[PDB]
Amino acid sequence: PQITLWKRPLVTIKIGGQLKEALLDTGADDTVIEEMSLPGRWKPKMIGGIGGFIKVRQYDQIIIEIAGHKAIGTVLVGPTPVNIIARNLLTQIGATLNF
Amino acid sequence: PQITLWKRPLVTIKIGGQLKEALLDTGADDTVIEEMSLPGRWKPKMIGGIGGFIKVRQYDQIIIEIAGHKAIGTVLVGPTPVNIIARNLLTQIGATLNF
Ligand SMILES: O=C1N(Cc2ccc(CO)cc2)[C@H](Cc2ccccc2)[C@H](O)[C@@H](O)[C@@H](Cc2ccccc2)N1Cc1ccc(CO)cc1
Repeated sequence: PQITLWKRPLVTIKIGGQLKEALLDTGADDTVIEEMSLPGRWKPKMIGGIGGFIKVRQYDQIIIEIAGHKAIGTVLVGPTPVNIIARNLLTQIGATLNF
Repeated sequence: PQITLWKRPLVTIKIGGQLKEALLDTGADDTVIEEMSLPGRWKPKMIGGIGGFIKVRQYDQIIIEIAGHKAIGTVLVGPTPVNIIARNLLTQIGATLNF
């Protein structure tokens, strides 16, 4: 689809079989999700935002459906008010910005 | 243009006669710019992201030229580590997400 920005660009995602709401965010590099259980090992990762840096958990090759499109890639787990789908997965489902 | 997301969508802007680099971010509500002077009245505001909250000055009716596209609206000024062009001005320039 085409998504205007008068409202937050919120979509449904499916992960570990659960439907969740998420934000499409072109300012973030790697997807970040609220605490949940994910399979396999994780690795530490530093992410910087508006207030500074934080430590989160990095999981690789996680399967996720975004607005009905299939993606597999890195998901970070850490403290956020909402799930953030970032450039890493937005590129996999062919999203681009247009103006 | 059409902006792919293989890399940070960085664009050149002009604000208060100054040229700057800024990030186009569909995930933010309000535009945030690194400390600078702007004319007019302003009110205090707190904004919060990954890493915490920061104090900003909120200026209204500020004009910004974004990659050659003029736009007007609210600009938050404060110690952000990156300039962020948010939905309040992305809508004005007609930007959409497409996939
Ligand atoms: O920290 C924010 N990151 C940081 C960030 C960086 C890296 C990752 C994963 O790689 C994820 C998130 C982005 C903007 C930004 C880019 C570069 C440097 C600093 C900031 C994001 O793109 C924006 O959506 C919100 C995401 C956010 C939303 C709420 C709570 C936590 C996370 N922010 C915070 C923000 C809040 C208000 C406004 C003004 O409305 C602007 C920014």
